Amino acid sequence: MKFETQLIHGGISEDATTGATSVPIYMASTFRQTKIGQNQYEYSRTGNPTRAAVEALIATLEHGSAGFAFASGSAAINTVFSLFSAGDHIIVGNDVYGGTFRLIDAVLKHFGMTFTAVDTRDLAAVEAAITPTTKAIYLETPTNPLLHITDIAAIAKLAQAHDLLSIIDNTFASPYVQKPLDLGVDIVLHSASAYLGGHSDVIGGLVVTKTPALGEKIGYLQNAIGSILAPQESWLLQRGMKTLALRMQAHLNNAAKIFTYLKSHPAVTKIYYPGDPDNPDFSIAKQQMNGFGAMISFELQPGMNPQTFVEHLQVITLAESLGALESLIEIPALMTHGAIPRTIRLQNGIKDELIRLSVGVEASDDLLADLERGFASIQAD
Amino acid sequence: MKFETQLIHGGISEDATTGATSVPIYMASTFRQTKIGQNQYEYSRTGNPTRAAVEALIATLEHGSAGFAFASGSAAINTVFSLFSAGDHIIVGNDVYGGTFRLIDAVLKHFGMTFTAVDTRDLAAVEAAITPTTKAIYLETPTNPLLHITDIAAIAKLAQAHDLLSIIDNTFASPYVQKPLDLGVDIVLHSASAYLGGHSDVIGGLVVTKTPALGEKIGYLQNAIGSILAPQESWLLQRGMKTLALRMQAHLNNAAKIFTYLKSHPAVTKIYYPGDPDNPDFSIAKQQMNGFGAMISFELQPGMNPQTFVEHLQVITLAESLGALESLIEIPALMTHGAIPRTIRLQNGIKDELIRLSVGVEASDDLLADLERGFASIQAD
Amino acid sequence: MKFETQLIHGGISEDATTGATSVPIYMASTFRQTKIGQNQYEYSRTGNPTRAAVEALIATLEHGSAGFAFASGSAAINTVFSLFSAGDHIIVGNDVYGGTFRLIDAVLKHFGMTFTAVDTRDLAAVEAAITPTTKAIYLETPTNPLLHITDIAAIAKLAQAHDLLSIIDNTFASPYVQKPLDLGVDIVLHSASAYLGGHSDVIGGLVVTKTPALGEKIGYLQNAIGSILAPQESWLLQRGMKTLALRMQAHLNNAAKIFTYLKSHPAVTKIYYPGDPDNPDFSIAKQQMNGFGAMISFELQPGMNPQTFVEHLQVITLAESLGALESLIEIPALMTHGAIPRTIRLQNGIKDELIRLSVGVEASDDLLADLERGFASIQAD
Amino acid sequence: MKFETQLIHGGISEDATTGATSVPIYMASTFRQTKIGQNQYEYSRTGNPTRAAVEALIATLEHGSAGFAFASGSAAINTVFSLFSAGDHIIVGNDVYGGTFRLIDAVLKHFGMTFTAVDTRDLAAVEAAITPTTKAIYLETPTNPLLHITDIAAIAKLAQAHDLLSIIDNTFASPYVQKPLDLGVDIVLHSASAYLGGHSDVIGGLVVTKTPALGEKIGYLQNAIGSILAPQESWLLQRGMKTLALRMQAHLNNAAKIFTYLKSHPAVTKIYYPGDPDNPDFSIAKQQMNGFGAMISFELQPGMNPQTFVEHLQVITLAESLGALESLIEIPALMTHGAIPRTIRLQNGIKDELIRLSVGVEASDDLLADLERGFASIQAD
Ligand SMILES: Cc1ncc(COP(=O)(O)O)c(/C=N/[C@@H](CO)C(=O)O)c1O
Ligand SMILES: Cc1ncc(COP(=O)(O)O)c(/C=N/[C@@H](CO)C(=O)O)c1O
Ligand SMILES: Cc1ncc(COP(=O)(O)O)c(/C=N/[C@@H](CO)C(=O)O)c1O
Ligand SMILES: Cc1ncc(COP(=O)(O)O)c(/C=N/[C@@H](CO)C(=O)O)c1O
Repeated sequence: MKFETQLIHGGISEDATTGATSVPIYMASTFRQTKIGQNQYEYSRTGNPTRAAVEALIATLEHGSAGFAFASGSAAINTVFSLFSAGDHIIVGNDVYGGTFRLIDAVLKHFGMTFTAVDTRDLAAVEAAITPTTKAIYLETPTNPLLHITDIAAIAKLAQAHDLLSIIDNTFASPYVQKPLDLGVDIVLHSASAYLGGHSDVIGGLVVTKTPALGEKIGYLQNAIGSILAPQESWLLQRGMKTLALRMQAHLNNAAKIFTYLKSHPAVTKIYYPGDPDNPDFSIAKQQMNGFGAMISFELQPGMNPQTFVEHLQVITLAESLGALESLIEIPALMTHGAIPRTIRLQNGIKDELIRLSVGVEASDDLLADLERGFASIQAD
Repeated sequence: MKFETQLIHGGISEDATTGATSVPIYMASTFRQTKIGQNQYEYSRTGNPTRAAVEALIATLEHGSAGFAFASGSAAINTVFSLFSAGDHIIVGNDVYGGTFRLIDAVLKHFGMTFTAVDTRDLAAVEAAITPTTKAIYLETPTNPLLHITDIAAIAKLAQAHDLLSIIDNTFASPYVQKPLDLGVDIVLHSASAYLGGHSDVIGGLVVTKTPALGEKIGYLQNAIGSILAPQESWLLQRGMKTLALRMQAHLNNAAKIFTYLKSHPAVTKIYYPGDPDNPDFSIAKQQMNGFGAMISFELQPGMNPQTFVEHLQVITLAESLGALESLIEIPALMTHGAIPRTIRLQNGIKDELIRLSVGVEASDDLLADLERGFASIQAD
Repeated sequence: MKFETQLIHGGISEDATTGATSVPIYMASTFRQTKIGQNQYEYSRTGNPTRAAVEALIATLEHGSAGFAFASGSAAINTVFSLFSAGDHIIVGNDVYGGTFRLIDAVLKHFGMTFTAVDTRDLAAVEAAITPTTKAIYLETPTNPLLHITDIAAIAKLAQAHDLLSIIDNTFASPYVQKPLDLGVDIVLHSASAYLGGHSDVIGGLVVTKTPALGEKIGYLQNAIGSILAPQESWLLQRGMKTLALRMQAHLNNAAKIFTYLKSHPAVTKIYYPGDPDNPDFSIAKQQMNGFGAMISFELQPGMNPQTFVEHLQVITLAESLGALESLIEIPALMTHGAIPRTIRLQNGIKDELIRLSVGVEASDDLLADLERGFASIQAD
Repeated sequence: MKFETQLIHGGISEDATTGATSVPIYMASTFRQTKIGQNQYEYSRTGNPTRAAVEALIATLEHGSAGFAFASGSAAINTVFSLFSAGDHIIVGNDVYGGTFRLIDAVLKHFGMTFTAVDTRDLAAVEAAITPTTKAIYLETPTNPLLHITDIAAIAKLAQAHDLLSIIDNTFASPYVQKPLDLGVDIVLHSASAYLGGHSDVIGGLVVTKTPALGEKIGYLQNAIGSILAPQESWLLQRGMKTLALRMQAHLNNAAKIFTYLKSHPAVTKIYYPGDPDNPDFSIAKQQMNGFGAMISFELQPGMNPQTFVEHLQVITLAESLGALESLIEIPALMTHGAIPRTIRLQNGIKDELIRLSVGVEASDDLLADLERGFASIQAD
């Protein structure tokens, strides 16, 4: 079936017993067994029909064999790194979500894991960073918040040639835009809190593995650590995923128009956007991404107050998060990336004045009218 | 106010703005800020009114400074142990939940943490286990499934004398029965999937710390690892907790009667129960526990089949989990503790014939009649 | 099985397919049919597993044939009265909930139904009100808010002798106190928003009938009018219902003490309470009720301001509704019964000075202490 | 703001106090009052923040003054008809949903209301039916299931000239397609179970009045009869509504392709579709509808078994209901319209073999392949 049909009917989308057109929400913590060990479900944390349903869906969408739903994107990441042990070495991208930087520095390094940050746009630099004790490569593409694009297929071949896990954080793209397991990657994960839920009303994470052997290891850690996605939220997450494609098209059309409009403003000095033809990422972006994503970051002229700008928007919402129906806007350095020290932020290209815009699905004319309220307030229209 | 009043009115139990006699379920993933950094709430994972309310309530019930709600009891444990680093040594009780055994051996030991199992009923053995790298003592009391009682106040003073964190799993008792923070312990935690929820319909974990400094450390890990309790399920947990005292009184009266009845039966060779006066635990049980719990384990004569016994009950339910309104029953070696290898199980007192019974709140007469069906099926009435 | 056991296991309390210890929440609106006319469920309004479970349970608890769940007690009453046609005449008790009065006067009378209000304590006056076009007798017992007791068995015999439907609103008592169908009544109904839900967090109605024929007519109207209880709230209602006996014991015990205490206060001139032995209803109360309920109304000395009294309570909550874990208090003339005109209020016994107290399950000591802050604020303790 | 922007941000879409980007779910049945009569909310049936939010939203979308949410479409209709009295006469269309027919015949006629069914496409017949006791005109447009289009503006002018209420069931269109209040109508109502919820997972109804005087009457009846939409489902409805415009566009695009495809199949003898240019309703549809709807009904050649056809579809689901993300199909005479007697069905144009297809948003190639499987099974490809 085609992708839009899989959103509506893929995974488990029905209750086989009743024919119900929605997967029932199994709040039950436990399950009566008639003879020990022959039940399909035993304990809600270990598995239950509602969570299994959204888990089957994301596996279908990402073209993986197994999916796993977690209480948050961060918990999904924490579980995946629980594959590694003291003395393992990991290669990480140098533009990541501030919370992933926090997990690495404040938790995983205490467990004896060691990390080297690399610009994964430079595959020479990636291969140079590989050591005999290296075990995996972890990167987001496009990145949070600079939207750097990494050649996934190239990273995956590099990874295969050295017996490394390749791990792609696919949050920003979504399986509608990018299916990294189709490019050789071992593990893909999402913060479902963004596009996959899409309604600004659910926190969760998703992991999909290509092979069943790696699925058995993730599933074992999922049950062992217990950072599971609750049944109500699993159900809400699936419901929102059903409109993923319809939402994404609106998202992407609106972003294309926002980019063009942002470039028509002299108040804007720099724009980060995978669809910029001047951007040297642009060719690998058009090859591996179905569209250019709905994130855009930009700087204003050095005299211009970003706080003043974002605080004078009226449709666009000043908030953390992204991928919601409503446009969200943020200053990474004061908000989602405050967890990264300022000196490190600035070495890796996150200026204190950078603005991150998650383009919603509102009417584009209303969005542009709103953005000009922001330019007007810094004398820049 | 008194405990029962606190269940209904404590923590946050009301919406201040409207007067709503229930805390609203905040499904929102994010919050509009009017200025950056002035919001009370910024991102659902970091905090939201709904999860905050149940966190406040368990903190009041346990007489602590701060509460923290997690996707499950296992996720609470995993977060607590992320306080520690590679090379840290931890003393654990030798009778723990099978999954806590699982997490320690399969995950925590890969992070460079080391562990020594000890009968925490023998305080000299505990002190003998303390090494220069030791960082904490972790134990359940009563234990799962043998219901061994440990002198909490003694363990705390031992831990304080050597700069250790004392961590008590209070799942089997609940704050109605046992308030470890009142006996000097540093951290108390729960699988909320038992008595606190009480209705067999929610998976969750709760952690309470005495001091605000330890609270800031748990809170930071909770946000950084992200195994939060979702909003809907936090609300459901708080709702169940409101009837904790009424449920607990009923649980406890049925368990008293179940204990008397199981001793009148010659088919039962051994009974594990804190209210047993033949138990050497009995004196400490009576001193630190308000009631003897509603868990009971027992063995049948070596001829008799426990699998047959449990499969012939019709009110008591054969399943995992405990602490629900419905009586639950289980064979640990085939179920909740099959994650511990057989050699270590029998070395530590868990025979394969052992039956664990979670005494519910049904009419006691309907419960004894049901147990008589199981005895009759192995010719032993 | 005994009542407490039925609460936990009666009606439908588990999912037969998986063994889930909770009935799953079927959010689906519709159900795939394989062959037309062969599905168990077709459309969620007509029926679904979640609502069916709570309907089955209340039917067990009330000793009836069929249960029906509505969006509120008002909607339940509206559907029951849709049994009747223009020209039909109904005898009603003269102390009914203000909203039942409003339905009758504002809606049902426009449908050509006619009504005589009668003190159903006086059976001779009930018989004198029976007319050639009379079809039914409808009353609450105990009444809202004067807690008048009517002889249920006698009213049924009277109704049977003239081919009338007898309808008892059982909200204040609950099946724990009073099972009207056991006394010959044709239809029993509840505002489940009170004791049955128990947690101040669900709006709902319930109807149970004795015979299947009357059940077919109520069910037909339920589906035709469509005032159904949604699945989420059906599941929440059933979960509340499981603790009904535990909660009721507590409610009843506190209300006993509250009554004793309110008689010791000279500021209280009059007390309405079915457990009052100076009450002429007391004997029939003791014969048809299992406990005297947990409502109490009372008046202060004419100088004393009831608004002052209730506004100075700190544990008792000033609000509408009743039957919650937490104590609620209210002034009917100003609140739940302001829908009745003041002249009709006074002729039927509801003074503007009247205070109605819904006794919760807080510790009785904290409740008596709270009540004396009320008395203190009008200089009367 | 534009329609697509109002979906995301109109009505009440935020929590004012916390800035939550989703309206909180107020499960509370009641609200503490500080001084009597000064609360914004007093009782959840009478109103609560969550239901108020979706009520504001639908009022904005339909360009009306006030919105009202009910437990189902049928309950919304039942409440609107409680505006009328015994002796009142109502004019109805002759093609209505089977349940509206049932409500009229089995309930409202018992209340002394009288009805005359009329082809509302024939304005002369409408005028001919107006009597001195007539008070309203009620019709769906498009109708269920023949999709008959009525000139709404003309019907409103007719009703204005005789001081009648015009009531339009707008379920099949959705406010994205059709806004009857902009054409002079007094009341618009929906079964929100269709396109508004959009996800096959909510039952509810909506009513919107143009004037505030009519709003006060509807609101008074809503509270008095109590057929409210519960808080959980109110919130789900609103979340579904947020994607209404994105879903509708996909709906309508698929329906145009399905219509073309069905017209090229000789097995199809008659098609009912508002966008058929040979349909005499085409011009009025083009003029008053923003698109032709996503419903299609059709008949096959007299030899061909419609049951065989629909039972061989694999993406299209045989089930009641409509307006869902997934395609639904149905045979009205055996299903949604079985409540109308067969003789009356055939008099008014519903043949026993009519098929009613609710076009979903699956990929159109997958839908066309699926329809082929149905035609193949009747030897008609
Ligand atoms: C690329 C990526 N991976 C993982 C996560 C973490 O996932 P949860 O938020 O725990 O669900 C995030 C979160 N980022 C949001 C929230 O701060 C934001 O930047 O605004 C992310 O952007
Ligand atoms: C003393 C203790 N601590 C932690 C946990 C782990 O808590 P979650 O299940 O993750 O909520 C449990 C679980 N025990 C149940 C579950 O199988 C059981 O044994 O039947 C426990 O008993
Ligand atoms: C004896 C009785 N029957 C029916 C109803 C109507 O029940 P819903 O509220 O529609 O569920 C009520 C409600 N009374 C509450 C609420 O005002 C109260 O008096 O405080 C009632 O007390
Ligand atoms: C034009 C119209 N108005 C009102 C209703 C009644 O609305 P609820 O179902 O009570 O929400 C319906 C329902 N019809 C659906 C379900 O049978 C169907 O035909 O498949 C309707 O189609």
